[PDB]
Amino acid sequence: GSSGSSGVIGTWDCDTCLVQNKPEAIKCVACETPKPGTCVKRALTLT
Ligand SMILES: [Zn+2]
Repeated sequence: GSSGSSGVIGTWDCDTCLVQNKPEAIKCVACETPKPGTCVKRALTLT
């Protein structure tokens, strides 16, 4: 919400290789790095 919002888009931009990966892939394809954020935001109630 405020103080920095999380990309509300689908695909996520990697940090190591900085490659474009689908929101379905749990990990990257180039560097094969595990997506950050252990907890799933979904947990909370949608708008
Ligand atoms: Zn990567």
